[PDB]
Amino acid sequence: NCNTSVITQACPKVSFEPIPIHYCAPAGFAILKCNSKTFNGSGPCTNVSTVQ
Amino acid sequence: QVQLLESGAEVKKPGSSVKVSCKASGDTFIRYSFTWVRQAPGQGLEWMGRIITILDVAHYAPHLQGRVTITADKSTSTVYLELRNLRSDDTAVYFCAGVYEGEADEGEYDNNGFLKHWGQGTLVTVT
Amino acid sequence: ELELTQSPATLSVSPGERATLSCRASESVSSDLAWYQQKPGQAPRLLIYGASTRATGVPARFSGSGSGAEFTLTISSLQSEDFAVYYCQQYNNWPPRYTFGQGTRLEIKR
Ligand SMILES: *[C@@H]1O[C@H](CO)[C@@H](O[C@@H]2O[C@H](CO)[C@@H](O)[C@H](O)[C@H]2NC(C)=O)[C@H](O)[C@H]1NC(C)=O
Ligand SMILES: *[C@@H]1O[C@H](CO)[C@@H](O[C@@H]2O[C@H](CO)[C@@H](O)[C@H](O)[C@H]2NC(C)=O)[C@H](O)[C@H]1NC(C)=O
Repeated sequence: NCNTSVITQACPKVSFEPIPIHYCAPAGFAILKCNSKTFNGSGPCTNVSTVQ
Repeated sequence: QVQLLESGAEVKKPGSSVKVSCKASGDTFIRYSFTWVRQAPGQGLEWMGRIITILDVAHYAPHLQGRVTITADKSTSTVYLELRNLRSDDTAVYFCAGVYEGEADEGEYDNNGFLKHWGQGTLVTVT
Repeated sequence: ELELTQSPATLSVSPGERATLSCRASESVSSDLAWYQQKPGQAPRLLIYGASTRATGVPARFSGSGSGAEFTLTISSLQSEDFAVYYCQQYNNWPPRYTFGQGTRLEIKR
């Protein structure tokens, strides 16, 4: 038996425009990046760099 | 284009319950919303609630919800009102109304708060 | 919640008169107000919605306007045909706790 749960909420309108968000590793971690211009969805990269 | 056909009159002993209904005709039931009102017997009107048929969702007036259920069965194009724990205070003419919505089927529902299509009125009293 | 007050309980009119039926809201609304005609034994026909827009089938005699909490329905060249109890309805609510005024009757004096 499935019963839809229905919630009524206020309906304000808001300005809505995506802002770039960067992700950063926490202390103890680092992010490796693949720098190949021809990179596949998976597999090895020979040009690899480290970023925070 | 929307016809509303009300159910007949009824009388119930206080503490009991009544269920009344409206049949929609000439249009697609799921296409648009319906509401219920209570017309007091020689007094003004009370909004009772609203039912959305595209979403099976309903809202009620704040002093009625412990007693009122508004539902619908789209397969018979019928809107239903059920009241429990009745009092003589609830003697009134009850009825449906509808408002055409912008193609709810396509998800272009307006949620209009005013009503255009009105039923005849069904008197419910107590005994 | 919302409450609406009709200023006249009964408006003093005569045929050809300009009816002026005001309605005061307990709180502000912008366009989400409508007017209806309750004739004895009849359905409360919709006249005006959106504060000023007339519904299809409504005579040109019926018009109105308002903002905030102050709205008026007027009837140009009032006919005996228009002697309905007029109700003011306010719906700028979500959840939709919609409300009604007490109703104004028109009466021809004599
Ligand atoms: C790996 O990719 C980086 C990123 O494109 C290459 O280095 C860049 O070379 C351009 C050339 O003008 C510079 O402007 C960038 O600032 C360089 N970036 C960095 C992080 O140094 C890099 O040479 C590539 N390495 C290999 C082995 O191919
Ligand atoms: C893109 O992905 C495919 C699928 O893994 C890679 O193909 C493999 O490449 C390795 C490289 O030595 C081979 O040993 C595997 O046998 C390959 N798999 C298959 C199914 O043939 C492909 O090389 C990737 N491309 C790049 C540019 O890395």
